[PDB]
Order: sequence, then C-alpha cells, then structure tokens
Amino acid sequence: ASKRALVILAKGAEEMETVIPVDVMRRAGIKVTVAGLAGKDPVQCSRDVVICPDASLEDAKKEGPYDVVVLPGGNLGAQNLSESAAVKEILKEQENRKGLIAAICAGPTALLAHEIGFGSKVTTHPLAKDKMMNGGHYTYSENRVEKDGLILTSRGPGTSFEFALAIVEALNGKEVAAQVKAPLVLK
Amino acid sequence: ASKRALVILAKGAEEMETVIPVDVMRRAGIKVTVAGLAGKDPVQCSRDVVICPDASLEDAKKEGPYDVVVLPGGNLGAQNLSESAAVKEILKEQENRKGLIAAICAGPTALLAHEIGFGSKVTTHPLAKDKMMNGGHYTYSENRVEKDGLILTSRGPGTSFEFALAIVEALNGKEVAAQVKAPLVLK
Ligand SMILES: *[C@@]1(=O)C(=O)N([C][C])C2=[C][C]=[C][C]=C21
Ligand SMILES: *[C@@]1(=O)C(=O)N([C][C])C2=[C][C]=[C][C]=C21
Ligand SMILES: [Cl-]
Ligand SMILES: [Cl-]
Repeated sequence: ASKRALVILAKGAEEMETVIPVDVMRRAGIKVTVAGLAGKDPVQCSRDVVICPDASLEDAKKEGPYDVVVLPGGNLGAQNLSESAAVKEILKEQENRKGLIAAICAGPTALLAHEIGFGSKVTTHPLAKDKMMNGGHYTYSENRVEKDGLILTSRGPGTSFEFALAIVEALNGKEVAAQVKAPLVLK
Repeated sequence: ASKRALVILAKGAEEMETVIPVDVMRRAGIKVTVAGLAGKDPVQCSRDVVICPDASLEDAKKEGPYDVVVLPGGNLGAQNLSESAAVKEILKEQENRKGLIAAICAGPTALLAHEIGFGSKVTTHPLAKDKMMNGGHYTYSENRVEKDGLILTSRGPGTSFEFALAIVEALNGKEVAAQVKAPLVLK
C-alpha cells in the first residue's frame, strides 16, 4: 500500500522547504496532502511564492492518520504552526501512534511548543537553536539531518533534499530513496 | 537600482526549479515576477504543486525589459515554453539587448526551439542532452552550472541552488551571492 504524507502549510512557510519535500515524496510514490493551516485558500509563503493547498487542514485531518506529518520552516510559518491547537492535536496523535514526524529549519520549534518528542536528539536552523533548546528538553545536533526514532529534523533550505530523502528512506526504504535521488543531480 | 527578474511559469514546470530561484533571487533583493505563460490563473506544476503567478506573461512583458529571464525545467513545462510565440519574442528581445538568460534542466531546450544563444557552451539535465544537441548548435558541458557570457544553464533540481546563486552573482556580485548563501545551510 502507498504511504501517505501530511504537509502542513501556514502563512510565512519557507516555500523551498515546503516544495522540495512535497515534490521529492511524490517522486517516491508517496501520496502527499498539502494542507492549509488557515483553510482552503492560497498561502503566501515567506518569500511571497503563493501555493494553493490540496485541502484545508480541517479536511485533511479527517483523512488521517498519515505515515508522516511534515512541518516546513520559515520563522513566521513555524510560529503559526506553534500557536495552532489543530497542529497540537495532530502531532500528539501522531506521536501517540508511533508515526513519523519530520520538521525542518524553524519547524522543529513547533515540536517544542506542542511538547512533542522531548528527550530526542534534534537539529534546527542555527538561528533557531536557542529557541529550540529553551529548557534543555532536547539534545542538540549540528548534523544536516538528524533522525532519532520517529523524530526527524533538519537545518535549512540547503538541507531540504537530504531531509526529503531521509523521509523517503524512512517510509519506502533505502533503495527507493536511491532511485528517486539519482535523477535529481544532487552533489 | 534593484535588478529585476522574469520567471516564466508554464503548466508542467518543475516546481523546485521554479521556487528555489524565485526565493533565492528575492533573498538577494531582486524584484522577481513570476509570470504565468497561460495567463493569470494558478499553474499546476509537474509534481502537482499549484503556484499562483504574480501576473500573466502578457502583463509582465509590458513591464520589461528584465535583467534576467529565467526558464525552469520540467519536460512538459519546457515543451510549453518551446511552443510559445510569446516566449520566442521575449528571449529574442533579451538576447538582442545583451540581457542574461538563465535556464535549467529541460529548460535550455527552449533556447534551441527559439534559436537563442547558438554557439554557446551549455548544460542540461542528462536526459535532455540529446534533444539540446540536435544539430550541434551548442557545445555540451557536464558542469553543474555553465555560464557562457549571457547564457546561463544548469542541470536539475539538485543544482537549483547553485543555478540561483550564479544568477545572483551575475546580477548583484560575488559578495551578495555569498551573503545570501550562508544562511541557506548549503553543503
Ligand atoms: C528557515 O527556513 C527558517 O525557518 N529560518 C528561521 C530560523 C531560517 C533562517 C534563515 C534561512 C532559512 C531559514
Ligand atoms: C528536470 O526538471 C527536467 O526538466 N527533466 C526532464 C529532462 C528532468 C528529469 C529528471 C529530473 C528532473 C528533471
Ligand atoms: Cl523565515
Ligand atoms: Cl519533468
């Protein structure tokens, strides 16, 4: 059966961190739902790229659960995710069922906000480290991608391919990840 | 004065190759117009990400000329660009005024279709080489980014940051490109 991914898209999301994982996961045969935090309408990302979500988060939640929940970064996107009761519920449920949670750049600060994955080894964008580490609830890593069990984190736009391929490997295996990687012309 | 970029967005464009240069150029302070080939409506990219253009190409052309014209790849996106009389006119004008033209993945095959830049050293996605080289009108390169004068080409999603930063360097200089690069967490 095909794996399913929920990508939560908030105003101020980093568009590269949104699009690269969506595209790469779709290349891997994953059924991806781009879910609008605020509803069904187009989302203005951090650098003003406007993406039309596949569905509202409210609607996508009804089709859960998902094999991965993905949180893009962008400061303002991550803040919107961090402030959302709907996101809290989704992540709690995902953690409780031992489903994968993936977050990049400032995205992992939403895990802190929602008390998800405490004790995990995590990375973030360098500028988000102090926020993530407030209280010492995680252990910090400078690895480009950090996977500690079902908490998968990464650092920035420039680690987005690695992040996406790590998700692919987690869901569909090493060989599919390698197959998807080769046509991308990665270094 | 701020530099200006026209990114031409066609149905079936590779969304990563569209979004990474738009975002990176905006980080560099470039005024970027995402112009819809087919008009003002949202564009369904190759892996089903839907992007709302800033304007129709018809409207953006009236605000030209631009310091760079950017052609994303994606096979079907590149075919749409290759078949467009409007694109032909834009590229011819740009070449005639000695303005930069940038194309990635299958994107450079539109340069062939529109007889732009013949004699240049170019790269493409490996799968687009034979198409690009039909007639031997260019010299082929396996460099991740190839800049031959005002024709700047690149290979794939995985070279999109390098491609975007090369555009930035061409328009705004090495130091701005380095400044924009550092927060991205590139390898
Ligand atoms: C990234 O997308 C993000 O969330 N942040 C805030 C820390 C950031 C900063 C600089 C580049 C990329 C990102
Ligand atoms: C790229 O975006 C593109 O245009 N092509 C067609 C050659 C391609 C193929 C495989 C990965 C990326 C791209
Ligand atoms: Cl940001
Ligand atoms: Cl394609």
